[PDB]
Amino acid sequence: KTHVQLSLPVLQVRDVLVRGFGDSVEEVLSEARQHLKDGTCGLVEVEKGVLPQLEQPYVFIKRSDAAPHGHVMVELVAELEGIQYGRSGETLGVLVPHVGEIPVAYRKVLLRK
Repeated sequence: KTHVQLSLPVLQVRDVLVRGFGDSVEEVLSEARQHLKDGTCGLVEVEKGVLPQLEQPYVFIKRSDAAPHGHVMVELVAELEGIQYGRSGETLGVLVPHVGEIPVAYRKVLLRK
């Protein structure tokens, strides 16, 4: 399937134990996609002071369309030293590995895979 219905655990930035997916744009996009498939991906909602607490390169989920079965359609865009790899809509948050952190909420997304 070109799209996959996922429910992403929303984590508080100060709870996150593994603050990024790796060390290159290509690696973080790779790792994010693997963790999304494996159900081991969390979401941090971006506000003032969140991103400096996480590791670059960043992986964002961004709205790709204006929402089947409650699931917002999203795609992945990476960022490193202020350059983005991909072009998409509004940021829903930054993806991080999920290693058992207790979420505050769930974000239903339809991921362009």
